[PDB]
Amino acid sequence: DLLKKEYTGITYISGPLLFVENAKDLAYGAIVDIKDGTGRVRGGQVIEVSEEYAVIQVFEETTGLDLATTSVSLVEDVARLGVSKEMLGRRFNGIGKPIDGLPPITPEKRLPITGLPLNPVARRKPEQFIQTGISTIDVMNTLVRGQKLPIFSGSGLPANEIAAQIARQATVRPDLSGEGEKEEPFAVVFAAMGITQRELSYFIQEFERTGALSRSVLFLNKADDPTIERILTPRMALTVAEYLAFEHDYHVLVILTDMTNYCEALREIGAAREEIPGRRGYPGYMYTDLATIYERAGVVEGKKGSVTQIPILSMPDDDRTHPIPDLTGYITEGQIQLSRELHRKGIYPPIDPLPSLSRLMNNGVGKGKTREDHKQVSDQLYSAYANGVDIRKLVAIIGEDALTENDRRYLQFADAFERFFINQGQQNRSIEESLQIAWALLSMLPQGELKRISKDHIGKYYGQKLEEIWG
Amino acid sequence: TEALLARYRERAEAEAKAVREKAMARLDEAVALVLKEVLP
Amino acid sequence: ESAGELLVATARTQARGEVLEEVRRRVREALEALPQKPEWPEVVRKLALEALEALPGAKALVANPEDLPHLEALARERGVELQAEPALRLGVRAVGAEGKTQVENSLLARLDRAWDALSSKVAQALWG
Amino acid sequence: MIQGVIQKIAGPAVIAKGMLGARMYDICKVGEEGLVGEIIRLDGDTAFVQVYEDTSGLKVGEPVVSTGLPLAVELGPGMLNGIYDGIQRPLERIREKTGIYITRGVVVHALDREKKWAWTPMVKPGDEVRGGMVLGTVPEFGFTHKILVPPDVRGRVKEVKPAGEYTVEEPVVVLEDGTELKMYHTWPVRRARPVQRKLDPNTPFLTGMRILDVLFPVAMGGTAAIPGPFGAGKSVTQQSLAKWSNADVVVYVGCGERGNEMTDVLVEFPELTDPKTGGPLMHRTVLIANTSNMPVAAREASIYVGVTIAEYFRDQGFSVALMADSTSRWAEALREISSRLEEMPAEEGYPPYLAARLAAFYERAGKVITLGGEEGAVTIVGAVSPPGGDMSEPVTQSTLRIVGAFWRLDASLAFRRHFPAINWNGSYSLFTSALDPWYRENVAEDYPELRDAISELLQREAGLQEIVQLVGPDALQDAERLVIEVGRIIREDFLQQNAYHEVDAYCSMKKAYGIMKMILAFYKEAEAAIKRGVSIDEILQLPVLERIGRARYVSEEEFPAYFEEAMKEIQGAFKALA
Amino acid sequence: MIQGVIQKIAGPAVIAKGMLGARMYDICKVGEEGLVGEIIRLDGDTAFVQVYEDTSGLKVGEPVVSTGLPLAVELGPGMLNGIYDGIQRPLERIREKTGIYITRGVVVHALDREKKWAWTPMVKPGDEVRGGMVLGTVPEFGFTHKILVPPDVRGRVKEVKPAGEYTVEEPVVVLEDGTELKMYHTWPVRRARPVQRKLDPNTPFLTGMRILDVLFPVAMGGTAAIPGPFGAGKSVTQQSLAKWSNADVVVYVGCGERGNEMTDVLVEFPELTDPKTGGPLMHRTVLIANTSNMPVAAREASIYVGVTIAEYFRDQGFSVALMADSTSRWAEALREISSRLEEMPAEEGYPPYLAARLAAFYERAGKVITLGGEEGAVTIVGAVSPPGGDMSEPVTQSTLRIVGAFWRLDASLAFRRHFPAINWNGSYSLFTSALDPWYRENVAEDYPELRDAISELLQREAGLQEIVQLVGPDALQDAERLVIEVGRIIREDFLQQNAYHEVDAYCSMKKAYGIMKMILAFYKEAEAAIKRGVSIDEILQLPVLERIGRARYVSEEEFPAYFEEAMKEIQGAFKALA
Ligand SMILES: Nc1ncnc2c1ncn2[C@@H]1O[C@H](COP(=O)(O)OP(=O)(O)OP(O)(O)=S)[C@@H](O)[C@H]1O
Ligand SMILES: Nc1ncnc2c1ncn2[C@@H]1O[C@H](COP(=O)(O)OP(=O)(O)O)[C@@H](O)[C@H]1O
Ligand SMILES: [Mg+2]
Ligand SMILES: [Mg+2]
Repeated sequence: DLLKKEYTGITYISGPLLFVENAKDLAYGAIVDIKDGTGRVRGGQVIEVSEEYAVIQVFEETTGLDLATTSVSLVEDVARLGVSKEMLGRRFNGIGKPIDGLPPITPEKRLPITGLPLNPVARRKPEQFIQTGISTIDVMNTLVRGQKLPIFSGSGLPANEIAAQIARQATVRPDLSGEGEKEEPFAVVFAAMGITQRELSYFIQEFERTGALSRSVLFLNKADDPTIERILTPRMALTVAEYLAFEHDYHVLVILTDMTNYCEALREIGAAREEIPGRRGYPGYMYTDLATIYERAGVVEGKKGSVTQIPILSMPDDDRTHPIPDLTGYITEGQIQLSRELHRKGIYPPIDPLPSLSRLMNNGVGKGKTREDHKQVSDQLYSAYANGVDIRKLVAIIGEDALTENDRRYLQFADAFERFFINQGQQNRSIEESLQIAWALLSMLPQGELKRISKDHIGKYYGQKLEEIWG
Repeated sequence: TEALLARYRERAEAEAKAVREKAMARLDEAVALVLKEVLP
Repeated sequence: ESAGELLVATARTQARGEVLEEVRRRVREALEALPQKPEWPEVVRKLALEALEALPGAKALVANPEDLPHLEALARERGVELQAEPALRLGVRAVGAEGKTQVENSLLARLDRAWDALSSKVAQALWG
Repeated sequence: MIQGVIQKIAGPAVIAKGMLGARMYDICKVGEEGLVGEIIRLDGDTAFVQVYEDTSGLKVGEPVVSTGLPLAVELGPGMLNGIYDGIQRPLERIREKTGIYITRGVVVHALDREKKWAWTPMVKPGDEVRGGMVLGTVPEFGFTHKILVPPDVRGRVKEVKPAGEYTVEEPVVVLEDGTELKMYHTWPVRRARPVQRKLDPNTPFLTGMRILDVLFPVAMGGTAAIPGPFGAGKSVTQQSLAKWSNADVVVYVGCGERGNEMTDVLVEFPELTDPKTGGPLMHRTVLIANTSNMPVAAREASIYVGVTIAEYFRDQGFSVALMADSTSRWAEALREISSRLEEMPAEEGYPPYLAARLAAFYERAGKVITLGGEEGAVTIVGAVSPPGGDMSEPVTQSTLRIVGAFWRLDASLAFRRHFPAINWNGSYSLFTSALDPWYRENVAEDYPELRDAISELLQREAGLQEIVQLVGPDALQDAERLVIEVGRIIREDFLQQNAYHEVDAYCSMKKAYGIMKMILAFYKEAEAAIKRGVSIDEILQLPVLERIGRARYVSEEEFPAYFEEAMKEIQGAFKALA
Repeated sequence: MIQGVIQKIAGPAVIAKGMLGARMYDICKVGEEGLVGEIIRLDGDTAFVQVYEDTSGLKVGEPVVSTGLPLAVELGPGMLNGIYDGIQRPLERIREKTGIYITRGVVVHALDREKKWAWTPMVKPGDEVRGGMVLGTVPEFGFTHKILVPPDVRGRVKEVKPAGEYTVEEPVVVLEDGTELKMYHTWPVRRARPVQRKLDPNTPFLTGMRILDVLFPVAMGGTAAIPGPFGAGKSVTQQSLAKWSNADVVVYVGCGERGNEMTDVLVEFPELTDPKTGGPLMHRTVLIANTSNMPVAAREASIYVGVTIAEYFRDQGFSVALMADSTSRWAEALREISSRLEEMPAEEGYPPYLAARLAAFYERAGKVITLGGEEGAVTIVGAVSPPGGDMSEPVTQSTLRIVGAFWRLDASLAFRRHFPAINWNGSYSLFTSALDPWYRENVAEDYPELRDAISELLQREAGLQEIVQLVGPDALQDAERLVIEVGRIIREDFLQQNAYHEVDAYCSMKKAYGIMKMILAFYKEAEAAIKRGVSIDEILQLPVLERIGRARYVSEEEFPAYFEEAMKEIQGAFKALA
């Protein structure tokens, strides 16, 4: 604890691994300092310990290490991070070291970065509606407070722009829910794994423009930074988020800008260990490793704070069946999938609702929360859009001029839907405005075709035209 | 307008001076505590 | 409008960090004066005992040549070899039986190892 | 009691040394914290232990102690209305003892030792008793919890305690041999509880879902599988089964899935009502929750604990429904353990014995005659999570060969927000033939004929869909277009079922039978009109189609009048036009 | 120095025993020939050396000497107008010393040690200097080569050479610390050169090709990828960028490709003219040539040497365009090295860290503020060679996640010889929105509007082409046929560009803007004519169409008059018709 137990005799250095022998006192998962003959000190974590030798994964690159002068010393038996409320306006690298030039955080507590699983009894049901300002999210894939809603995107798709828009536009609607807390805006914990300078600059510029940096905690592991620090970056970010939310009543929104880089680092570590792989070479424990990150969000009974996670990942060949998006969808509570065909049409945000999903949507919508017709309108929109897509597929073969009247009506609905409901640009839409637009689109269809909406709601809202929403 | 900016920077320097003055009171106490804790 | 409160927060954080750095350098200066203390043999013997009990079966003990005579009796009692090295100015280092595992108990090492844990207490004593 | 020390630590795997005499699959105390572990390889003087808790912070040389017993659960009063982890630890006690976070090393009994139960003996001293006999009865939540003899205990009753309040640790019955029988007993989770006989399943497991109860029924003692990609809705269907099934006791196992589902079950179930008892729904439900971020090795333990609890409740004469929320997570846990074991994997990295484990788990269900001579059954509905929806993955294929029912989910239906989203073409059930007499006796003498007519109509629609996608729907003849439209009407009005609707969430057999009869009558009369020269487009706009579509939203008690007036409207709307 | 003997030889990999004390990624002289190798793994008393030269004929027991330094490049005057191998050895000197064949073991200095340079100082005795600060300037080929302090060197200037001609070995500046600073310094190829700050790129990298400079622009500090099958036109595009771009310095890395391409460059570039300086084109170009038949391990070294040289020229304030003619060859070299290491491969046999290496290489680009206070930028255009045109292969997918532009080539266009064969449907650029303020001030205020109109017309043509192909062009409306004809005109007159034509090879922004303005004006006039009963077939016979088609062959200095006359003729061809 107070004395520096120091180990020499490195026996094997290759890639991200480092073998040291006679290291019996190094506990499993402990953090160590690796000092070479130059005197520069690297970082490392024990991933396997035996009576003969201990296996240590190196965070920084192994350049300069030699088996004669390299030395390994223990730091702490458990990987802990010093958290405090003063982090709310600071920037840190992938391993939690400050990079903004300010002095290091004085730690009120030292929490383990791995964290502990939330007791299901201690959890409470997430039911607070968050108005993101996006019609395809608020109406059809509603995001509630404490939800895990990743954004499934591609290479050139504007996932970062959508995330910034959500971060700067997210707000609860206590008036609609009959509440008057008027809670202060979200605290943002931004974790970057292998982010490029372009995306990082865009995010920083957006946060400076919106003034959200004063209440943002930034963990930035850039693309030129060591790849192994991506193992610790989400752990530290979520440790800070959980600490803030569940010890200071903050409403924390967490953005993981690229989980594909995290999965690549995990695959590299697993392949260095000759672990039995899953699909496409990823380690078999990748599901559990991703779960230990995702399941750290939610709302706890008896506590006002909350943690909302919006991870971002890029399906490599726009492949939804890739192991990373598949495991993420199996763990998280839905997904917001971006559409490249919609993006090529100039539609922003390019969110196609058909593969998108929100598992906790029904908890935060309905009478007394947003509006009585919300769920039925969402279902009707989904059915009508699916019908329009099917008619598009049909006219792709049999020709457009051979259709009936209702098929043409469904094609018109799908076209106007994509042009107006999905395509909204950078404007912020209230839930009432989005519902009005959705009803205007649904009015393009005959009253008898709205089988999924109750008669009362149809009588109350059906009739408005698209040209009546805006001049 | 930058009058609010001038007020903010004046407040910042005033708070820095105040926190330094407050820290000057218990500097020796903190040093003694550090020496007591570090020494076996 | 927000840039002003960023300036205020950065100024307060910088002042607090500078105060903590002043505390750290002052305690380092106070700690470096321990060789002139009459109880310096006592404290070096205590820390050498801690290092030896933290490293069972230590082959040799390494310390400053001026610090060497103060530990001769303890080295003879524990049956551990005693060596001198001027590089280690104010600490005691054990070589270990195999020569690979080494334990070091310098005062500066203890200070900059426990500073992270003591920062909260120092801050709460200074202001809190 | 055998001692030992840690030799190697690598994730959830700990290798001990100096453990001669340790037996396979025994429970071990790993480290000074006493973490629960299980021996899975013996190699000379070393023992390979998988730890059911996090191994972070452990050091080489810490003691390892073998309890000498396999993983066992405490079976007795107190399991109902509670939630347990993979090792059968009460999560309420863990919460009140350690806070909002689950800390490792917590020790707490599965059954509360403080609560007192109203003992009502029904055996007398001098009576010879065999394993599985009912010593007495205890009220728990309106259920009559029978105190059973352990399955491997024989003797004659020497003394029996009088009726009154006692704890589960009190020796209520003492035999002439001196053995003391308490209100609870332990049982290894990996050993199936013995039964006198296994009966042929003749009664259906009513799930409350029209498609599952009609087209692909599962018997009371049968086994069903519901695989699908993420977002298809298998968890929602399993929750609906837990809410609406006619099983006496429901055992829900959250094997390696989202904890918010367990939270939703914990919060919403107490506010619901038992469909048969009338009390709270949670009073008949036992939860074994092992969330995704909980230790991997605990998933298999949770599955076996759930199946053992289901078997125990079956031994009391109850009809038990067991839902494993995901068996693919158990397979992944086995794969990770094998990867730590450094053994040669089977296809897709799973250990070779995965199929054997799945078969052993699924074959513990069935309608049986208990050791006490009573009747009981266990129904297992296991969900599967194939990677990327690939049904060819080993877990799904191995499940195909052992289950009697297969409720395949389609991602295309889920995308259209059409639920339960059961892929009719890819689904099947082997219990249809055996359940026909029950349907005739309890639903209608012509129910199998209507079900077969519906199935034939769906088959005809499927066989016309290729022509539809080849030349379009308008290119078909009036009869074929009528068949297509009747299939669409069936899909929209009978197969479709909103689990969140206040009325459509549940549907009895009578309501489904009435809807099927209405659809068949409408189809026959529409075909007669088609032969009569009536065009299909005015048939598709008849007012009675609204009645047919809205029939599923009518309440159960109001339904029969609606059904008879709908039949009258169906016959009138075709006879009157002529 | 640490020295040992060879223990094992297996392809390009040599294991040397007795290397206790050797550091990772240090340069080692393997064998009596002194072959250059790099340590990539340490184990006990042995080291794993990756040899950058041919290992045939080596024997076990030959000495291995570790230099104690990583792979470093000499950065200074003399690199321009030259060609280097993978490890920065002048191929001209190698030819002069060995002949027409490249033999292993040749030791030659990267910079000529005998050439005199007109040194002129800028610092004075007593001045304070830091890393990246300019000491003085040296004329090389009209370029002002600034002598930079090494990034890690800091001190106070004591002595400065007055003036005159000195070799690169002469110490021009001596600090008070005793450090001697020469005209050159060594920098490790694997460490990115530090910068003061990174700026958002807001100036287009004018490649000279219409489609790349208009539809998918790349900024000055941006990164672009151009993958495609063989024969698609990657090398031609790279050479066109080298010849016609507005970069101050061009660095071309021939990683594992044909030698004939390097010969073509070395022959043609001296005869060409620099578009900016006006001197010989080769004076601004640096070639790092590692042909496919050269040692495979040297490809990675060539890539790193090229990127480090580009960064060094950036640090002097120049705008550098770096082209990696094929990064797939570097990926294959990494795969071979990993195979020798017996590491566990990722998908398709590549090492799991290939994505990390590609990200590190591509992140070294960007517009930055140099340590000397000057502004510089590095543009990286990396070509990828997916097997069989499969864009799903790991290298292309890893490159896609980092680069800001994606210039996808199509084999179908190359077979028809529609060049540059950029697939505008699958291509994208993330710099289009950032460059709009520059376009509105430097080419035209309505240039983004015209570009968007052209892109929309292309999208409409692509959408209607499927219908035309499936049904037939005679079944479409007149307006749809006009859209198809305008799309064809765009494809064959504006997107197409002959790189071997003496005029069409380079196209300024003004010329492309004029061409697309003429196309849009013709489209509007044809729409107006069709809306007033004019037949489309009459429109297609206008000679104005031929004028527009041949507009792209008009020289830059003649172009404005041709544009004015063609606009007048566009108006007249429909006003005279009335
Ligand atoms: N822009 C262009 N203009 C005219 N001809 C072109 C153009 N691009 C390609 N070509 C022709 O296509 C041939 C092949 O082009 P390359 O650039 O060599 O293809 P490549 O894909 O770069 O080579 P590999 O095999 O993939 S390394 C050239 O020799 C030209 O004849
Ligand atoms: N029968 C149903 N009725 C209504 N919604 C359903 C039904 N089945 C599934 N869903 C919807 O499907 C979505 C995902 O369901 P869920 O079961 O949680 O996913 P998964 O089964 O893959 O774990 C939710 O939005 C839920 O409302
Ligand atoms: Mg689920
Ligand atoms: Mg080429």
